[PDB]
Amino acid sequence: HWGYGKHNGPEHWHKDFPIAKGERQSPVDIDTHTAKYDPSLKPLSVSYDQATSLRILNNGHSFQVEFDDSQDKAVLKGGPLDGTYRLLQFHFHWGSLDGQGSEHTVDKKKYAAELHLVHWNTKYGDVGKALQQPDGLAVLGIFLKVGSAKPGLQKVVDVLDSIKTKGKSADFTNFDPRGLLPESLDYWTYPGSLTTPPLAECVTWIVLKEPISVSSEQVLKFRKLNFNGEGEPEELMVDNWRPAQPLKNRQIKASFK
Ligand SMILES: COC(=O)c1cc(S(N)(=O)=O)c(SC2CCCCC2)cc1Cl
Ligand SMILES: [Zn+2]
Repeated sequence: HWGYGKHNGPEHWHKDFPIAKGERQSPVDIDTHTAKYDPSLKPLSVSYDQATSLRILNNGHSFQVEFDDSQDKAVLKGGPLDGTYRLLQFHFHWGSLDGQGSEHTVDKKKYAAELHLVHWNTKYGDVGKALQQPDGLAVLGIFLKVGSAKPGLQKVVDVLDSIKTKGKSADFTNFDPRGLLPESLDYWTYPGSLTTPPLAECVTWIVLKEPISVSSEQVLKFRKLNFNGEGEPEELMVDNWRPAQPLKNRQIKASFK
């Protein structure tokens, strides 16, 4: 029963998940002037050469490209991380209009959408155990702006009409997430949480500075998805983003400048 509407949206989540008002919630606004360059941070290692996408899916909140995470194929390491984090799935957050949609903001700027590639720390064995640890998950976040198309996104947009509705999936083998990355791996990082219930405070966030471009047609296909199942009053899947939360006692670190 939680979602993105007036009566079940982000302002209400704390009734079922009191950690919504915790000390390390996400997303946040990234004030770029205040983030400090940390010369001790390592370049991100994004090793996606052997990624096995299995499936794409309409979870009723967003859609997700899943991966086989039963072996170290697609992994994230370095940057702020200790150890190895296996890619589980990616999904997006986006707006009803191009001036909203991202979860993180940059100097209060909202982007049209935000891609999250979710990884879990292999030291904990499985994602359910990683959710219970302060360093269980690492989420790589990538902003999307509307301008030219992103050719590596097209295979995802073209299947969305087959998952219009919540609980639909389809094969999605051989999708290469390297196609969704911007040129630069410069990033901000801070300790936070899931941005959806249960809002567990288990995430090291790594937010890339460089957005990717997607076309207006591509994002229009995201906005044709539905939050409902096959069979209820139709409500378009838009504005499935949590606003920025209090930074509290946290420092955002920059990998550059
Ligand atoms: C609209 O947002 C979502 O649909 C969503 C958003 C998140 S986020 N923003 O990463 O907190 C997760 S993370 C989830 C992935 C499966 C393993 C446990 C954590 C999964 C989902 Cl499925
Ligand atoms: Zn997300």
